[PDB]
Amino acid sequence: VLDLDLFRVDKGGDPALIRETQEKRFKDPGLVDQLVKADSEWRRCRFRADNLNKLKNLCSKTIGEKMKDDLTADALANLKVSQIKKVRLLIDEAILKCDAERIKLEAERFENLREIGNLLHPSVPISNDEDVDNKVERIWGDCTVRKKYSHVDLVVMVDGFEGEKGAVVAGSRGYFLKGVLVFLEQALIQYALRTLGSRGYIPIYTPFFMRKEVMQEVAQLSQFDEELYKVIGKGSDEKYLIATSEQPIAALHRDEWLRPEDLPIKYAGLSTCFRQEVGSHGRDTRGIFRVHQFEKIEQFVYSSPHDNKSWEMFEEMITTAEEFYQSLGIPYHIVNIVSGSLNHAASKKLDLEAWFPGSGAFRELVSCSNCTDYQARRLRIRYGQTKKMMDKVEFVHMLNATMCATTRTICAILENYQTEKGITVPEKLKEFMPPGLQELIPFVKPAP
Amino acid sequence: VLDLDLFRVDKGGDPALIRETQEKRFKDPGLVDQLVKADSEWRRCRFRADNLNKLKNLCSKTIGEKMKKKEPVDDLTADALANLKVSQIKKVRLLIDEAILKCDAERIKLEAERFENLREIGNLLHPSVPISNDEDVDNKVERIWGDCTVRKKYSHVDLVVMVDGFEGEKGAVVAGSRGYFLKGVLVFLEQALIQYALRTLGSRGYIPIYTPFFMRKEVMQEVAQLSQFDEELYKVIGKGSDEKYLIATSEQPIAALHRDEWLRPEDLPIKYAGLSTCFRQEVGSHGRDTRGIFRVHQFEKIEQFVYSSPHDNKSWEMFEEMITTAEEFYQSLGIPYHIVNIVSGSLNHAASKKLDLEAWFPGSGAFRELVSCSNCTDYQARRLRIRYGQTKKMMDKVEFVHMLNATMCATTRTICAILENYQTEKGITVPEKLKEFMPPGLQELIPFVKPAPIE
Amino acid sequence: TLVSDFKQQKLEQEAQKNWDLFYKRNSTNFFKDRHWTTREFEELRSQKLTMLEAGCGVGNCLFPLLEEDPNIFAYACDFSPRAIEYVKQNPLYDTERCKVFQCDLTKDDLLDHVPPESVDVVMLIFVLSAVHPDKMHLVLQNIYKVLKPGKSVLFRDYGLYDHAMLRFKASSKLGENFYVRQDGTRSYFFTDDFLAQLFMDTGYEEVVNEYVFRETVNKKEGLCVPRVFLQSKFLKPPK
RNA sequence: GCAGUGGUGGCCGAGUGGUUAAGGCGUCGGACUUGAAAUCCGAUUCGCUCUGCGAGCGUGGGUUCGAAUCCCACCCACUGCGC
RNA sequence: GCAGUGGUGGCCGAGUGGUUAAGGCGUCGGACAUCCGAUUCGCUCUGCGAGCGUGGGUUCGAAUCCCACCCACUGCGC
Ligand SMILES: Nc1ncnc2c1ncn2[C@@H]1O[C@H](CSCC[C@H](N)C(=O)O)[C@@H](O)[C@H]1O
Ligand SMILES: [Mg+2]
Ligand SMILES: [Mg+2]
Ligand SMILES: [Mg+2]
Ligand SMILES: [Mg+2]
Ligand SMILES: [Mg+2]
Ligand SMILES: [Mg+2]
Repeated sequence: VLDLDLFRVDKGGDPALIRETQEKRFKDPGLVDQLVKADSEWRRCRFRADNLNKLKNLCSKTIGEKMKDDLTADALANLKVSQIKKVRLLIDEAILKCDAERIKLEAERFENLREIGNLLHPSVPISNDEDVDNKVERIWGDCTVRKKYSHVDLVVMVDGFEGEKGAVVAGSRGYFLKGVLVFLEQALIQYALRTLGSRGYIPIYTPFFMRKEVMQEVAQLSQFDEELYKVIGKGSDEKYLIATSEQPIAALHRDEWLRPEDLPIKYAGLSTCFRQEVGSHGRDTRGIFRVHQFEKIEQFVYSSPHDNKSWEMFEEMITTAEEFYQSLGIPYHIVNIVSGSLNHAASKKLDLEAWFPGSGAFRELVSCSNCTDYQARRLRIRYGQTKKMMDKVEFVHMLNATMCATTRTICAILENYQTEKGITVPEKLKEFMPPGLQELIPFVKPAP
Repeated sequence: VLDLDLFRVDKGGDPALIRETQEKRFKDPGLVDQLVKADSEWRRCRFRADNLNKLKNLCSKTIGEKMKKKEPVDDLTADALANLKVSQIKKVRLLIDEAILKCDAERIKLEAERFENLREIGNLLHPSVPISNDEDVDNKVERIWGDCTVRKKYSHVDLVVMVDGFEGEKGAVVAGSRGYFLKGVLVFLEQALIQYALRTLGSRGYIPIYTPFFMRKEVMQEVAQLSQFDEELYKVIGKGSDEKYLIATSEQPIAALHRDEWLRPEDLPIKYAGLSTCFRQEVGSHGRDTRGIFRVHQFEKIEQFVYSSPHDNKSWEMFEEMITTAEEFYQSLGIPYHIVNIVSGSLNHAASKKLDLEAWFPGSGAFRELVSCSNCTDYQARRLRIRYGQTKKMMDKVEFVHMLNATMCATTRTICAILENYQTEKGITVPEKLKEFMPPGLQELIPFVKPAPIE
Repeated sequence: TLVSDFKQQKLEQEAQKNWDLFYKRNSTNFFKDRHWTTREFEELRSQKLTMLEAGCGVGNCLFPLLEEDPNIFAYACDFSPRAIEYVKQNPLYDTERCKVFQCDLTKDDLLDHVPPESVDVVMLIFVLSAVHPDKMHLVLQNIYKVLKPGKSVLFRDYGLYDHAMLRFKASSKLGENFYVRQDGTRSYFFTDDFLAQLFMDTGYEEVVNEYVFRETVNKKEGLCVPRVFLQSKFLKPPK
């Protein structure tokens, strides 16, 4: 959510920038005008409610002192108590009406405000078609070589995938992962966790469901219907399975005043993610590439909002991911996502798209995003530990970046390291593999 | 479920033995008598329904023949119907239809009743089970390993905080009662446990398998119990409605992996090392030392699962082998324990026998169950229709495989045991078998960085 | 251990049904004609020799020796109706040389179809092993009354420790030397002492009773195995 | 998540409104042959009061005297989309 | 899951039907290791309004009394 002072010309804001940003994101620029009218009506309503409450409190104080609507305290003391009770009834009716109006206005304003996106970084490519305007920033490796099989055949040739029985047990896209591919996924988790731990990240295993009252503050409405599973206990709770470990990690510091001294707070989230959308786009998107359930390792950073430090940390996060994939030998290019396909919180996003030689396509493996103070002010995570008198608080900056989604990274490893006799084990995962699987994952079945 | 022919006395059955077993389990006898009468009635109803179906078939065949020979226009016999015009045979077909419909209703009712009586009768008991209903008194201790009387300062409830690896209040804010964040050194320790357990089981010949966490209701009914499926399982709901249930253990999806199959007797001892996150809804606190990460809603578990031959006492040798695998695991981890044989009244319906490994918690002064090894024989395979051979014989009935399961390592509880048993005054000593899988710097000691919450 | 005692009762009461369904599923194609009969026994060699074939099957034991020697009248006994119908529908069948009839050799009596002390030779070729060990002397006595007081009875059947006995899994065992096949028919493996003391208890006299050894070899699977049949001849005392 | 085609027995695969669910392949047992076999004969979803009858062709239903064949829904695949 | 007591501000702690939510301890700033000021949200800001787990009720008036839920702790079930 944006600062409501950005929409108030009275304060040092102006809604013209917000309208031009709503245009850059190719969203509705008309939400800003509705928001401004709702906010300007709400300020009147709130002022009137405070004056009514003031009169009520003065009536109560007069009654209390005597027992032991232009009404001054002096003009009120010269009355009997029954008269004050009549006045209190009048005040109560007025307060009821005003509170109805104010609740309506608050709901309207917050409805128009949760659909306005963060300000954009001047580096974002302004466009709406992703396939042409996404700015490729740097290449690494050989992103043109092509090899025999795609991952959809390779996961079966090594006998590490059970799709039919998984769809019998769990349904569309359900899967069992078995044998050598469980060991490879565990090796990936170990290597990613050690890489991030050496950099100063704190590993954190999160809860897999979250209360709805908390999930609202970290997710959007689009996500709940479209992508979030709902968990039902006994007595019919309202919990949701997490779509990413960024959601619980964000709520780990909600309603806190962080000390500026400890602010580069970096966490390496480890969890299982649950998505509903698994829509397919050909054979090369089947297998374990788009599934409902997968393990993911995340980078989550809380940063100071000052001195451009947030953007330096953004560069550092994407560099950490890049080095992870260079040490694995996966060729990729870094892409600057266009402003049309950004979520509301993101002010800039970089995707790492790996080359798949058996599929002949670039596939997204890492997504790095800087949401600045969009979610910090919704969760009320404040930068300083002390507030100044007559000075609004500053919120921390929050950045998240995927380090390794294990299924997709396994697909990329299989497609990039396939030989005629099996899959070569990447040099950096050999120490985390069992003996017997430290040089080659052998083919044991034919390709379907 | 049990074999229905165990109750038919006209076959080689004997319901008296089922009554004795239902008494030894301290369950309700007379359920056997309700079952026997419902089954004996269902058999007559099935006979009658088959005969009505035969008459309807014969009417349709006669009608077809009359029509294809271009005809000009319930003690029934073949020749009897051959002397009627088509209209009369259709008149008869209407009576057949009415009778068939009422017989079908009666048969469906009898089937449902017999089944709801059958699903509440427990498996036969192994003769080694101690007959009792008092678990605290009659649970037989079989073996003891290590020193199970030593005492140490802190319980796991303090130790998980003194190492700064546990977030309970924020977890309960995020997920609710019992939610938790595991962080820092305890994530590395959990991962080390998973690596060590998977490597051990893989060297023994188990196939590591990562299961789905959502099971469909149609399949979960066949692997779970009434009480569990009622109050113990979370329900998942997507867009639509939603018949999915979060698994309470990896033994449930792995059981449904060879569902409705004819397994070759060669390769019959299939061993699976299941790895998943388990979601249990029942978390009751019996004191302080059961809080922390001991009883939680979500945790990772490594499971043993074996499909075995039903012949030559092979599943019982496999049972001993599985409990031995778990014992050697915890002996290499250096954790003291005793093995207990559970009493008749505490086994669930599928188990013929159950062994438990109960680890000694020196900081709590108690025994806590870490491993649970069960031999459920063919009680579940019959429900899932997992046949023992590939070919059905001419006359003999189909034989089913035996299915055994045993927890290898529940990560939270094993972490609690390791923390309580390896605490020193300066931190937690790392077990020698887990130092391979720990990061550098965490291979000798996990230091205390916070004070004890009790102090 | 052994087969359920309930199941063994079902096998005994369904012996005829099991043999009948055997002839239904296998027709006349399972067993092959026995041309070794005439050579094996010194009888049957080359006047009017009336013969009883107990357990005639679908032929396979009397049609060879009956088209060989043309002055033999034959009685045929079998408790399975299908076997009798197959014997009758055989083109080599003629009533002037054969008299087939159904007769359960344990329950029924032979005098209802053959005249007493008339038959001069009766053959028991792989028939007694299908009878329960406790109802065999019933068959011996049932055929004792139709044998001429100087005639004899010819017997070949399974013997102890034959390979077929060793192929049987343990789930196919009804008792000592007593097994059951997949189709329900049974197999008893005789010993010389058992058969001797079973024939002596019903009024016979032993002449020859000794094992016959062979082998079975399938070259393609390179299987060569030992076989142990027990051949014998018992004679009804003259006076 | 749409808007098309599909789903047969352990597997492959025929199937045409009146099957005996063909043919194979795999598996399993029985073998008594003197003219033994470098093979032959069979069995192979569920149910019942079993030499037979009933049910079953993804799962449920409908139309028809009759469906594995025609219709619908759902589920799961594959091909195109949305995401 | 039920049957007993509980839930105060960044922290801890007083708080009785009428508070400036007291005192401390942090922290920030200023003055020169002490002192002073500030240190939840809102507003048309030097003052008013709201907030004492979260919602409601009773009362002129509730942090205080009642109820529901949530989360704890103490016993039971399991
Ligand atoms: N108790 C009994 N009474 C009459 N026949 C019997 C019998 N027990 C078994 N049989 C018959 O004996 C036959 C054995 S098969 C052998 C048939 C014959 N010996 C031949 O050489 O071809 C079976 O067909 C069975 O029908
Ligand atoms: Mg098929
Ligand atoms: Mg066929
Ligand atoms: Mg159907
Ligand atoms: Mg406090
Ligand atoms: Mg104060
Ligand atoms: Mg309150």
